[PDB]
Amino acid sequence: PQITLWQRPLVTIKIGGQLKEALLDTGADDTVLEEMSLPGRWKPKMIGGIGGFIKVRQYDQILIEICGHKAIGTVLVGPTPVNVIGRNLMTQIGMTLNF
Amino acid sequence: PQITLWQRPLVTIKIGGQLKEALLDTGADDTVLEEMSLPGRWKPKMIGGIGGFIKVRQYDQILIEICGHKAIGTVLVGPTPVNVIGRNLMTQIGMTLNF
Ligand SMILES: CCOP(=O)(COc1ccc(C[C@H](NC(=O)O[C@H]2CO[C@H]3OCC[C@H]32)[C@H](O)CN(CC(C)C)S(=O)(=O)c2ccc(OC)cc2)cc1)OCC
Repeated sequence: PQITLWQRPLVTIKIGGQLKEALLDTGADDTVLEEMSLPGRWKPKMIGGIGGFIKVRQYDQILIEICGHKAIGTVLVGPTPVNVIGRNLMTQIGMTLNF
Repeated sequence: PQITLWQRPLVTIKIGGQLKEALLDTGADDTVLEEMSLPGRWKPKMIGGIGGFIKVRQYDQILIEICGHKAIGTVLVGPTPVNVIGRNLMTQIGMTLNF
């Protein structure tokens, strides 16, 4: 389908047995979510944007369900003010920009 | 046209008669550009980002070409890691997300 940009493109994802609302974000390289518990090992990382950098825990190979699809990608967990779905995951579900 | 998300969706914009590189950012409500000179008077605006709030200069009804399409709207100038084109301008050129 087609998602308009008149409003923030919000979606509900299923990850780690939880339902989280996030922003389909083309300006986000990776998916970044607020504090939550995830399985497996992780690596500390610093990501920057408007306002500066924040420290996050990088988890790889995380299964996430979005728009009915079951994709796999990297999830950065940290004190982000808004949950965002990055290009890392959007590519997997075949999402593109069109005009 | 269609823009995939495997790489950052960087496009050429024209503002003030100069060509610049900007990132199509669906996670951004507004358009924030790196330090530059724009005509007329500006108003103050406080915008939030992943690292916190920052003060920017707000210029309205500014002519700006994005991917060759003409738009006239609000441009915010301030400390941003990269020029970002937000939903305010992407809506003007009829851009949407699709899958
Ligand atoms: C301090 C509190 O702020 P806030 O009011 C809004 O909180 C955010 C934070 C981040 C974003 C995504 C970025 N958009 C944004 O900042 O938008 C700005 C401009 O429009 C305005 O409206 C939304 C917030 C203004 C952008 O899409 C992606 N970023 C990169 C680029 C902007 C430099 S990012 O989030 O820094 C990022 C994501 C993934 C990464 O992986 C490597 C790296 C970096 C949206 C909203 O809190 C609400 C509770």
